[PDB]
Amino acid sequence: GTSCIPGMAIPHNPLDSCRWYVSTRTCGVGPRLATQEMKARCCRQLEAIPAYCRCEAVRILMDGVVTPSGQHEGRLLQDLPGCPRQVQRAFAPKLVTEVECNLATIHGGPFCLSLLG
Repeated sequence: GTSCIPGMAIPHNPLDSCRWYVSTRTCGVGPRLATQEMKARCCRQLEAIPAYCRCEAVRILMDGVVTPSGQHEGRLLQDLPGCPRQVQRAFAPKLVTEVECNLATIHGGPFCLSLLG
């Protein structure tokens, strides 16, 4: 509804596909899939989500959240060999920028103001 909460407004474990893409584009660390195929999927998920939830969905990817059912989901941006989470955290909020997914948000444009990174 008017609430960006994991359930409907925001899927369960949002932008899961953005976890492996944020590590490759951020630190150069590649898992198994090619950056473009990774970036296509990732951005596909951020699009599905409505304008006003996008920035929140990204924050959840980085830092996390507790579902109203007491269960927690998020904070996928965890350290990796050669890819500290602070590098990932720094890039993540850019997933909505023009150079990147170029998607409007709560603020009204392809940029997140209230996101840590």
